[PDB]
Amino acid sequence: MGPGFDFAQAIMKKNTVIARTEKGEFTMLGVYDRVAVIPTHASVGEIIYINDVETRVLDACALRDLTDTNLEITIVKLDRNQKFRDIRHFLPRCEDDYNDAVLSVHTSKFPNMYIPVGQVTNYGFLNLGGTPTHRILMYNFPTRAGQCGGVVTTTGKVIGIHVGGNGAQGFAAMLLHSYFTD
Repeated sequence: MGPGFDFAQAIMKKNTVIARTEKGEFTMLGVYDRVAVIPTHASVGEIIYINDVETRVLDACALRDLTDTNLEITIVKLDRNQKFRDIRHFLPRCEDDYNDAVLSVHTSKFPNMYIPVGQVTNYGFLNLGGTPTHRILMYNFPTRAGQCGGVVTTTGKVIGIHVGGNGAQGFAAMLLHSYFTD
């Protein structure tokens, strides 16, 4: 509808795949080469389905900060025959608050979904399904099951991936440029 949805559409059309694990279907952001992200609660194994293609997982790393606290972000390298468009120049370098964010999801269940979630708070600490988690973004939209892995953008920046909610609020793990230096 506006420049917010335009930026979000540009990311979804070129930089997402449908990831399937034994824990279900997830929106999965491709960042560069064969490197993508997914919520840690997807429990990525040795094999994953990517757009329904059986894919060997070359590497998978569950990120924690230097306080040894969960970040809820898994970085996956896929044995895929095609590279992603490099979108690392769209990642923020520092933790921050934002205005006018969109949350975008693409699964079997929720194809081409875009939600204007509005203002995003640098929330910080969250007890997420009982796990102490850091670097959480918070937005006041009643997000639901099927949206985890959903991409959070502002015009010009990819800022996080949806990892849960409490029925009033939704929660995203921050993406930072320093996660994807090669």
